Amino acid sequence: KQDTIRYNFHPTHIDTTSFPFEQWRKYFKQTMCKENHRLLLNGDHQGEASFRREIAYYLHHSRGVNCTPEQVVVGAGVETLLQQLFLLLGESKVYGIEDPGYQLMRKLLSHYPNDYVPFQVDEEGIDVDSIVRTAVDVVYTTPSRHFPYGSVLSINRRKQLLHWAEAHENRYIIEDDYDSEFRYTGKTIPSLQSMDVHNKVIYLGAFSKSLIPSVRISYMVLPAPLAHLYKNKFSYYHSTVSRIDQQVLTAFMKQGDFEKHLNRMRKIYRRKLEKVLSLLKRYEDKLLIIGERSGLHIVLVVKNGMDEQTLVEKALAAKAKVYPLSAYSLERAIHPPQIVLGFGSIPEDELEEAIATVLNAWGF
Amino acid sequence: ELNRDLPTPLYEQLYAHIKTEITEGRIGYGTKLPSKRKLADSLKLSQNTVEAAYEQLVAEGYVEVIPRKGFYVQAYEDLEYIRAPQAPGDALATKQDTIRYNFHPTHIDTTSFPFEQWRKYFKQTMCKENHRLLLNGDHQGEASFRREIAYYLHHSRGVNCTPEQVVVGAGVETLLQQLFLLLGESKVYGIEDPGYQLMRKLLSHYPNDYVPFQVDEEGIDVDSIVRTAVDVVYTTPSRHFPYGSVLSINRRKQLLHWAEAHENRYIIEDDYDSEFRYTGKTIPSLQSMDVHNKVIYLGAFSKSLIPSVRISYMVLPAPLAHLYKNKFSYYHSTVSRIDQQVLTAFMKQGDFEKHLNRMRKIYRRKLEKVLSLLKRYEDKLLIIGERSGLHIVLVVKNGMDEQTLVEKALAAKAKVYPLSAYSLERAIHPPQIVLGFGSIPEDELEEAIATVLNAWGF
DNA sequence: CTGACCACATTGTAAGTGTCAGTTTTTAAGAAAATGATGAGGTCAG
DNA sequence: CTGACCTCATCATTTTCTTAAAAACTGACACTTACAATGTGGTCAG
Repeated sequence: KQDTIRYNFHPTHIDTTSFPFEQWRKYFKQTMCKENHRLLLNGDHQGEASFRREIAYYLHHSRGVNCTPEQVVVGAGVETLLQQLFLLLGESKVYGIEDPGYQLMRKLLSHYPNDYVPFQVDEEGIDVDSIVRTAVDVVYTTPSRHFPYGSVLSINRRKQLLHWAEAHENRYIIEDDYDSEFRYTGKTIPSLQSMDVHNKVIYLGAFSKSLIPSVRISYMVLPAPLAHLYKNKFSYYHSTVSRIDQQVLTAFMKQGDFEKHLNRMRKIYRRKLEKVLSLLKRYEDKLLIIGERSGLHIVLVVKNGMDEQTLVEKALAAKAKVYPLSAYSLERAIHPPQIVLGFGSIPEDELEEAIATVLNAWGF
Repeated sequence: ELNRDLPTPLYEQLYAHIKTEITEGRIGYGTKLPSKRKLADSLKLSQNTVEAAYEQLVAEGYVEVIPRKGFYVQAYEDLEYIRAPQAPGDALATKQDTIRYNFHPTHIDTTSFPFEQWRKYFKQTMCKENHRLLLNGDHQGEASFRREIAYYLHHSRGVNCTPEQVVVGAGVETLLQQLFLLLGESKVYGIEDPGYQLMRKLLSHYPNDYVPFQVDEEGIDVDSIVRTAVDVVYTTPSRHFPYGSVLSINRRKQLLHWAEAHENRYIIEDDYDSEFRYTGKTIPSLQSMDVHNKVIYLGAFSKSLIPSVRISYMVLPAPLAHLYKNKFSYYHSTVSRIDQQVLTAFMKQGDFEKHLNRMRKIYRRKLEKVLSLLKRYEDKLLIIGERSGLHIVLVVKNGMDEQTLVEKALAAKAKVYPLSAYSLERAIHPPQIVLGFGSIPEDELEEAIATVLNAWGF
């Protein structure tokens, strides 16, 4: 991504002034001491055993995942967590991507021999019959929340996809959490793995939109057949999460000091959501709003007569960074140029003027 | 039906009792779900309790709303199948648990690292006005970090490279796969054998091919590579694992000309261990001689500074770096921005040089002490390449094969490292055993050597 | 009897301990604000 | 014409939240000492 002049909007951003520096510093200055000389040398390759038992307990008590600790595996970034899966499965597969989606599996297949099968996505979710008619083997879905429109899978389509997977032994399912645990009224839904008693789906979650983008931890769980294969085939690599950054989070989330950050962050964001919605409700004549209320971003559609190209350059001409939707979807978009905006990285006390200047830039 | 006074509120109970009626089939599809006002009186609860018992189910999709009519069920009979697949695994791992006396050649001394300077440097970085450092910036490392590395190597190792080329990454393996994908799958790679078990095993996945070679006291079979059709080669110039062999300079002109002969050839130079020669500084870096952009530099901060910070660097020549930037504009780095902005100051104020000096002197002292205790028994034990390195190679001339010797180390709770693992060909009739000491401090060398030597009956 | 060889003594820093003065963690208390549950209402079609 | 979906408050309770005091910390200094390089001074070999 890019640096900003004045203000920018980005879904992957976050508002960071609210993060407790000091409750991190205390754990750090506890963790690496003179008595602790063994941590300097290289540890295990899947993360330290405590950092996995604790993730097991956390996910069981927050998302319904019933995973015995030794399955889960750590990784760094997100994409570097994926490759090891690609070469693990093989190169005789074709992966199912939502055509509007998070443009990741597109760029991680441009460098491997496989190719991808696009799909259309409706206001309820992804298709479930288009996969059935085609012979795709792996699909990359967002059961908890659909980037960037916000649709949520019902029970019917989820049960159809799971029964589809159970049809034969040659296909696998990717779950991508994105921005869950931020669902306000409830906790969204018992996560998709919970419904499975067939050990046929993998879990993929992150620590980089809820805690910190730049500390670079992620984690997946593997079912009984795939975890053993991965371990037995990949013992000779080395873990990529620093062993000093495992014990800090083991304390930071072992004594109950992560939930007290999540609960605070929910509010931190809800008020901003309501303030921006209140500011926009005056402007309902033209700048329509699409999307169920959750997460960190909204998609505004502009029914003015201006085009996406001159719109974006006019926005950036007066030191305002706008983010057009042309890139996120493979096909050409509709006549009203959809625009995705995120509010996370903007300062709270400047929404009221930043949004106003943005709306001023194009037309009053 | 009593769910008051529970720590569990009434929302996720009534919303949980509708689940039974819809999923278990007591309420059919399309049936009229009673509206709230009839229900609110029915259960004695107010509307705002049962309201959110339902307003959740619209998102989960168990029911659907009609704007002026009651909520209606839209949830088919679920296809519940009960079959529990389970698969066992071999789960290979070659490392033993917490037991005394580890002699692994990778370990670096742990107790002597300046914890306190580390913490002091850390405290000044992650602070209140230092936000903008929890989100991601540039993907190719801190700009200050690149400039600092470029100035460090240019005056400490003879490297001539500008920062714009330099690359930072995570370890070595993840620093190598971005190179395999960068070059292609039509190449064949030249390795050393016996040697380091990384590039041989790491290519058990990719289509590419590898050519085993052999190592003399001069170095690698440069003429053999000349009389072959390999394209990009892996060598360890300034020191050679694990014999301490050093590449002769004339062979270095030969290898430079070998690479220069054909345009598509490139040379991997991996000087993992540097500035750790006990005497006379160390040989200058190979790429200082090359003038026409045919060599890439690979090195890391992971035996010098700390084993577990997982950081490395890598230099690219201008045509290859340009192409790497064009084709990799979307990846993001794997080194925490905080670690980068900490180490930039940590080496901006010169403390790393002091650490180098202290550990260098510590390790020399350990090696002369070990040699002076090692030297008295020489009827059966001999050493190669003593002058430099963090490890020794110990040949055992007892009249019996090496497997029992290796296992007897773990019989008495000692960790030993036979060279058979690093060696493809088995031409070792007198066993070669390599020993490391770097993790064990000075005061324990005596007892460790005594017990391990007694283990073999000495 | 001189250039060579062999020969210790001066020297300029890293390594150890005490003071102090400054920001600096740890702990108990009073106070604020949000949550779930009750209750009184709100508008609007067919 | 019932019936339907829906906007305000004040509650009991608790899990966040700003405050003031006393104890642990760590910085620039005082030096003082060890460590190990270099210049030096003794005789040696035709």
